[PDB]
Amino acid sequence: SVALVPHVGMGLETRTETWMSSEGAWKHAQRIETWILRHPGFTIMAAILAYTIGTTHFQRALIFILLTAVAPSMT
Amino acid sequence: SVALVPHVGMGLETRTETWMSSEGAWKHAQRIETWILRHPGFTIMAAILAYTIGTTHFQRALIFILLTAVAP
Amino acid sequence: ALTQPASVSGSPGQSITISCTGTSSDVGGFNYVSWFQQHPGKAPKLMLYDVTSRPSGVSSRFSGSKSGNTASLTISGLQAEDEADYYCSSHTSRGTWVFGGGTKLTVLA
Amino acid sequence: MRCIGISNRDFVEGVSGGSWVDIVLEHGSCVTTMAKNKPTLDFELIKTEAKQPATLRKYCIEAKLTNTTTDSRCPTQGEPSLNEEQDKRFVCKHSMVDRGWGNGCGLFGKGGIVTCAMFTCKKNMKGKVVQPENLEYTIVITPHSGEEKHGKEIKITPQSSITEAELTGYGTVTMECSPRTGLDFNEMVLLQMENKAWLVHRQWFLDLPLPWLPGADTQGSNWIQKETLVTFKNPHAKKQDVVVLGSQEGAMHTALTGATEIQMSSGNLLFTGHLKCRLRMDKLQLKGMSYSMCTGKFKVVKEIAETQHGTIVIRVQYEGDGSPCKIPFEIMDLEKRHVLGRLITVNPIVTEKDSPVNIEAEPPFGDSYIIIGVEPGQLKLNWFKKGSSIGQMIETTMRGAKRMAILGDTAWDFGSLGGVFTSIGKALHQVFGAIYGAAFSGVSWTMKILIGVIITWIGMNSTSLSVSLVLVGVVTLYLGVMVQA
Amino acid sequence: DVVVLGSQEGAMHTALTGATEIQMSSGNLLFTGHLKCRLRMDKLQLKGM
Repeated sequence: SVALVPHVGMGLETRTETWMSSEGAWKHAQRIETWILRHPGFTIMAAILAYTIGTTHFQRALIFILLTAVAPSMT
Repeated sequence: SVALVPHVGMGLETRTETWMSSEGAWKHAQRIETWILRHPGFTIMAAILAYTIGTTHFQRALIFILLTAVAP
Repeated sequence: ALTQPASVSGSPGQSITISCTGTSSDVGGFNYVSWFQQHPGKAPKLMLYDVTSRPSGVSSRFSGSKSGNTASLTISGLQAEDEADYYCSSHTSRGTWVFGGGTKLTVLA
Repeated sequence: MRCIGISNRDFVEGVSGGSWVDIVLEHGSCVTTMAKNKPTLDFELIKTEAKQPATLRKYCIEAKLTNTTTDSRCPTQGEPSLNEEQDKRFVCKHSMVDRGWGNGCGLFGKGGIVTCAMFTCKKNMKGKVVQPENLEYTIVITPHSGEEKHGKEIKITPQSSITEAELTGYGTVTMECSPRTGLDFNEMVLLQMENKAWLVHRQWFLDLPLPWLPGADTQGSNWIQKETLVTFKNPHAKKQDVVVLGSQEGAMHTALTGATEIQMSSGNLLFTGHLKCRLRMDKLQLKGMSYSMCTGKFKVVKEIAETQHGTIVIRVQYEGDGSPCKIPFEIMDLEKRHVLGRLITVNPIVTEKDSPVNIEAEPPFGDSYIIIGVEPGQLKLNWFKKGSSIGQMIETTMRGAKRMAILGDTAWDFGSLGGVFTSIGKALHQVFGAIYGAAFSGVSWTMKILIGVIITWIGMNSTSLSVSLVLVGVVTLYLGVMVQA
Repeated sequence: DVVVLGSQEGAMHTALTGATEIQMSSGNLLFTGHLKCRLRMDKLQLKGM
């Protein structure tokens, strides 16, 4: 719905506080961390996948983070 | 919000159709495609970054797709 | 509405055919073709539903068949008690029900 | 006959030594059973009923705020406190506000501020939990009698899952179920809105970001985490105000994408889920299986009909004498050499001379001929079957694969006869499904296709490990494409 | 069967996270934004000089 397309970071921010500054900066961190703590098996599988495709440590961590971010967002 | 945490993929689906089955099947793809069309600069930057970071074409494409998907 | 002859008469012990005609949405498309007998001063009673089949407790004299947009009722061996009002009913496509104009059956003395 | 016309029709063949066959029933679907010398029966799960619902918690979706209060403090004097701050009906927040001489205070700096407003909820949604023993299962048992309340309705309870149905003329059929393993309502909750209801996972229901009450609360003042439904603003860091968020019922509806809608208007009516039941057909009989032939003629009253499953349904009428008598029905070829088909409605019988009878048959692919009666006046029909044996086999294998995907380990019990191979397959797929559920719990389908692509590529580029990986990848891709959500 | 979805005002509020709160119930009033200005202090003079 409209909640999946919030008006975030479109270049209209000003000095005045916006509608959902404080906790709107973080509903990401909370919902992704809750998803991680609720479905650890997917996090483990993403860890093996990152170790497999990734050749250097940096790209391994990058792939792992992107997969972990997609997992709740794609839902 | 609740719309960010849908009751999807929890292993309870049966033969009868779910609530938002047909409409919700491709809505994420539609919004991602619209965001890609309306924000081309980030897509180009993500393609460049995926080209630089990876070592093989497969992970170039993989990083591109992941970066594109996460951004919305 | 449903179009059918107002009155049909025949000799007793004979075979007669009466037809009910509607449109494609109710008669020509569905098998919801049923016939009801209305005695004078008495409640209607079904003599035939699903014209290919017959109800229980109804004599096999009554037979129904559908030819395209027209549904026909055939009675073999006309008798005195058959003189009653007969109605053709169809469940239309739109979910409602349509009835015929009512037919009076006359048996010659 | 009640299963005629439903695209979710399934067939089970053969019986074991004990005349027992495991079968599985789903809402909206039904199965047809037949054996060598047993009547053909139809099994359909029509109703799931829960008698005793228990309210777990109430989630508020519209709220109103009144009695807004504000208290301010000069800088370096801590934060102000109000007696409604403990009163947890009043949501409160502390911010910081510029203070100075123009604000009536002798110092300049970051001044404390606090605002509280009474939290009143207009309407809310209820989450009802039901113990497994309070479930009622309704099963209709209609045999292929050929008749134009035809079947028998039986009820299954978790505490008493042993039952049998007395079929008029067929004897008695014993059907014992095991609802403890069908759906685990111990981890399920029946979410109920103003007029619509959904069956969602209990754990996903508990952690919803809404104000909530204990299920037994009645007065309505024990709301937890009201901050998720109200917001505070500091547009210029000079005064904070609190306003309510909008109605979340649309947001909640968007949040139930993968939920299954149920009915809770006139009781806990559930039209979802499956049921693995144990069928015993020791004491079934055939109506009048000793009568002789119908030597008379016949006439078709309703012509050939093709279902979605390759079978034919015929209503025919008898006009000869000797009723009741057996109906001569058999699928022969043109020159009458070899039997080509089999009768789904085993032993067609004429109960009454003027009563039409419905007959079912499964013709082979290609030219098929229906033989009715005997000379003179024998009827021969000319229906042709569109398809091929390979096409039927491949459609069967997709149906079996999708059934496996959507039933998990219970799919091996659809037509299990107690064989050792069936048990081994059930155990292997059970452990594999346990691993899969512990792996891909709460993940979207498109992500499943992405994962399947990843492991397929890995297996292609990396030999036993390679083949195992590509098999896992293709299975995951099939699961993702076949799953609705 | 067709059923109407719920109220989207809460979803809209969750979608307006980055928007700026403005009041226009009684006339369009805004309390945000910036204004570049060229200040000319040519004719100013010290009071009580």
